[PDB]
Amino acid sequence: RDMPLDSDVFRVPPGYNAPQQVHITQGDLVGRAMIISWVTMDEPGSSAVRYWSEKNGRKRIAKGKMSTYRFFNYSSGFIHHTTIRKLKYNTKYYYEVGLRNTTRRFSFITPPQTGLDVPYTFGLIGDLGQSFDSNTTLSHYELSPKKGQTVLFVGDLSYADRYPNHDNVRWDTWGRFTERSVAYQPWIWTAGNHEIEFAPEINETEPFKPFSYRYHVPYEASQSTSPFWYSIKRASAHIIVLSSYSAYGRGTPQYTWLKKELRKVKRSETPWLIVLMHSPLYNSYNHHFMEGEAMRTKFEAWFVKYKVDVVFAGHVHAYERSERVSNIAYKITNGLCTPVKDQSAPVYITIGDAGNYGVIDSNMIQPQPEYSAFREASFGHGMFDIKNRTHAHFSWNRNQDGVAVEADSVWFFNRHWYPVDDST
Amino acid sequence: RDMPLDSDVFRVPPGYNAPQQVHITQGDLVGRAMIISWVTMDEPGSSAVRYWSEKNGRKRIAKGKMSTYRFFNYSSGFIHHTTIRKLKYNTKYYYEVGLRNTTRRFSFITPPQTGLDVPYTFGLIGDLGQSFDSNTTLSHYELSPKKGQTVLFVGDLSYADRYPNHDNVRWDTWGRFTERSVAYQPWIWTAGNHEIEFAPEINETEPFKPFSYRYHVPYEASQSTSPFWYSIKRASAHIIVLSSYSAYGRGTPQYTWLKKELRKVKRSETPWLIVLMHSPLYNSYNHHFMEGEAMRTKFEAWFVKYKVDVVFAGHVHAYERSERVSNIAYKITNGLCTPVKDQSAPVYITIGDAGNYGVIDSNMIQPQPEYSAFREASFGHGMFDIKNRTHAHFSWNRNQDGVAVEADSVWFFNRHWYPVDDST
Ligand SMILES: *[C@@H]1O[C@H](CO)[C@@H](O)[C@H](O)[C@H]1NC(C)=O
Ligand SMILES: *[C@@H]1O[C@H](CO)[C@@H](O)[C@H](O)[C@H]1NC(C)=O
Ligand SMILES: *[C@@H]1O[C@H](CO)[C@@H](O)[C@H](O)[C@H]1NC(C)=O
Ligand SMILES: *[C@@H]1O[C@H](CO)[C@@H](O)[C@H](O)[C@H]1NC(C)=O
Ligand SMILES: *[C@@H]1O[C@H](CO)[C@@H](O)[C@H](O)[C@H]1NC(C)=O
Ligand SMILES: *[C@@H]1O[C@H](CO)[C@@H](O)[C@H](O)[C@H]1NC(C)=O
Ligand SMILES: *[C@H]1O[C@H](CO)[C@@H](O)[C@H](O)[C@H]1NC(C)=O
Ligand SMILES: *[C@H]1O[C@H](CO)[C@@H](O)[C@H](O)[C@H]1NC(C)=O
Ligand SMILES: [F-]
Ligand SMILES: [F-]
Ligand SMILES: [Fe+3]
Ligand SMILES: [Fe+3]
Ligand code: NA
Ligand code: NA
Ligand code: NA
Ligand code: NA
Ligand code: NA
Ligand code: NA
Ligand SMILES: [Zn+2]
Ligand SMILES: [Zn+2]
Repeated sequence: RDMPLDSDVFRVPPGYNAPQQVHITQGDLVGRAMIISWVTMDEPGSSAVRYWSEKNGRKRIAKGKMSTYRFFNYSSGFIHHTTIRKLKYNTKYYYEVGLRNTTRRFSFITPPQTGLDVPYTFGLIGDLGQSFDSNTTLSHYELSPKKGQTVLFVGDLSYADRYPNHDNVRWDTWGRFTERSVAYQPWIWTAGNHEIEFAPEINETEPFKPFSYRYHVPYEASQSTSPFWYSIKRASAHIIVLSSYSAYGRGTPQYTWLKKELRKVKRSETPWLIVLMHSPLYNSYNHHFMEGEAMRTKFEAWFVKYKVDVVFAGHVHAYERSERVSNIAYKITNGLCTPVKDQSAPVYITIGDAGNYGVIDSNMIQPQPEYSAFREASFGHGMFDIKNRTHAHFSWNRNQDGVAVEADSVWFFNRHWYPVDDST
Repeated sequence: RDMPLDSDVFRVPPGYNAPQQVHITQGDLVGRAMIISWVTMDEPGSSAVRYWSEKNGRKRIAKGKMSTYRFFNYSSGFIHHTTIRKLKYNTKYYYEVGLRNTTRRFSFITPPQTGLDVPYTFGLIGDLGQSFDSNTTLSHYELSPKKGQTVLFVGDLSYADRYPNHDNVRWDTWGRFTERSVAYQPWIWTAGNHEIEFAPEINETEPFKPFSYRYHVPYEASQSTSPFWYSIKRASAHIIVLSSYSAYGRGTPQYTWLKKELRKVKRSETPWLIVLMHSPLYNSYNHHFMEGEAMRTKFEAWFVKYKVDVVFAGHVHAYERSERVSNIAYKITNGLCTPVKDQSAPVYITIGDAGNYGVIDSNMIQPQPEYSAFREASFGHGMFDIKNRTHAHFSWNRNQDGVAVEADSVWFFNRHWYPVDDST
């Protein structure tokens, strides 16, 4: 089901050393920066990025860094990463890449300054891959009636690791394919199990190697010491990104960072507290059932204590929306091991149904558990539309439907500013 | 309670560039190799080690590597690691270090070839530290009527991380302190939370940095890609070392390694399957209560399926021995969350009461849970004395009793060669 190499979506842009696989993401904590990334295949080229606003058309230049890597018998092209800083809020900018030779121009609109009642619409995509279904999902995100301004990617990008020797060529195709979206609006990356790429058989033992080279994140901005876990603030949301396949035992770097980070969250500045992770803590599907238990025992109580609004995960190739529940009262022998309704707990949503390599997870645990509000084995994507400090409307759009149809939609009542029961 | 710097046990060996902090560990998979480690403070010196059999007085030389590191404003002396290989079984060997200038001689006895009924006695020490209690525990072990032939260290070594800026000098003192034992018999290293040393405040973001530089392990011998988890075979035991503070999520390096390692175990060759980890999966004490839950969800079922004989851990500053139980039938809503008797399960023992910095954990969950067979808050060490392929004798010696007293002692009946109920 994977799209052939000659497909139009994997078309290489014309012109000598023409920049390709162009993508961007927030480059600082508050939204005044952006990391611009792209690859050149003919030669190193320049890492300089020329930019300017639509209004204050003063053209400026930012220098970046170039790098390369090798996997098996695969050798990458020239990967460029450049950060544009001190940008003005809510203003459109134009940026050009490939100044040395063939130049290409794109644009993006910085988010508005963070604040209590700042509206913003987040796209939710997980386990995209590069199958025909992946193309449909992405198209639906773009043609969505509601204008998505940033994508929160829950993990599992290209699925190159399914090819022989993980044929990283499939990483480059994925970059050209998603360019039509990521180059114009930021995607906040989460690391999934397909990015680990631990392959001892072929002497490739550095976890997340290809992914980490191709996709950078502003982790130092939140005092994290690893790109696999970090935080950013955008508009009225505080987004926390975690790594399911990194150490999370007590005292470990990720564990320690998260504990301190939850303490720095200010619901007065960013009322919507969102958490991303690849593997779902709540999942009633057969596939990967209970794989989220470990991390759950570790962080669930914290999510409840700090009343996180939502937790988005992927991994399971389907869709699921839980009720607000918790299972934090277990003590080995007290028998309290059943999830109970907890209005202080976040809703857990799994949206790893963007397409992957074309397979869907339909085998579900039966009967549907009480903690599971809604579930369905269809390809699709989601949208978290923040209206204000009290309301956020989440909707799920299926690939079999019209780009404007919402097979499932719910209103989120902020755990901090609107303590009302938003159950369905 | 930590012993003062001028303590006799921290004395520095005389002579220019005299080798100090000498220690050894198995250097291969089966026991025909040994890693010799030591530090020189006055100058780099030579990494060559001269060794010879007590029988075959032929003196040979093994070349090694030297390294150094810095923590904060601390600069280490010169660290040497040299592996002596192709040794003969069950034979006494003499080795000398510091050949360049001041030389020091020591010895060790290679274990006998691996076999079904090969007897061997392993000492168990966890969370030693360097307080006076630490000195007492080490004394008892050296004076044990039953001589220990190899120590299985279950994590938390020097506790230097408790000093300002983790004053790494406390790593050097611990090195001299433990020498009187580790330089003659190998100690099998397990990494605990005090080795993590994650200190972002002073730009020390590399987990296990000091520990990984000072203590090496033959991790590649078992095809592991990290020194924090590995396996070795000694006599009639197959030992698996795990990292409580490394990633263990499905698909991670450690997770994958263990899954395959277990498949390579051969009970027809090494009948005793022993697992070491720092954080206990079963712990009825208040301190660190339920910290091992995450790893348990991940590996408990594997331990039961492969019928591990024993699992040793530390972390809790006390002693505990559990019944053979398993808590692997939980499915979120089926209500099966109570540990039950399971003869396929290993016994879980907490033995992190070697002394640490002089504090003991006496507060425990009341009443004592069914899964807990024996628990007591006293400083001490354990002894796992393997007799045959079918019998092994474990004993716990407290620091307040005579060196040959056994406050707790039980016979272990091999899960593969003598599966009889050994409850207490
Ligand atoms: C890597 O090896 C495969 C076959 O093992 C081969 O088809 C492929 O072309 C090699 N990669 C390159 C581009 O050298
Ligand atoms: C492409 O750009 C590089 C930038 O240094 C330059 O050296 C090279 O001459 C250019 N190629 C041509 C001749 O078009
Ligand atoms: C992918 O979808 C886009 C937009 O709908 C379309 O233009 C393109 O032809 C599709 N490519 C493939 C290979 O289906
Ligand atoms: C937030 O927006 C919703 C519209 O979706 C509206 O009904 C609600 O009254 C607003 N709440 C506040 C705090 O103004
Ligand atoms: C290291 O720095 C500390 C202050 O943080 C100071 O008290 C100590 O004397 C210094 N020691 C060394 C090794 O210079
Ligand atoms: C000490 O040994 C080193 C290592 O070979 C040598 O370079 C140096 O000259 C020696 N000095 C003394 C005091 O023996
Ligand atoms: C502890 O170690 C041995 C115990 O036999 C003894 O020789 C030594 O003096 C003691 N050291 C300290 C400082 O307690
Ligand atoms: C080993 O010794 C124990 C106790 O002496 C005995 O009960 C057991 O049967 C023996 N096992 C073998 C295989 O010799
Ligand atoms: F997946
Ligand atoms: F500890
Ligand atoms: Fe996936
Ligand atoms: Fe300890
Ligand atoms: Na799978
Ligand atoms: Na699977
Ligand atoms: Na998968
Ligand atoms: Na504590
Ligand atoms: Na503590
Ligand atoms: Na501790
Ligand atoms: Zn996944
Ligand atoms: Zn510990």
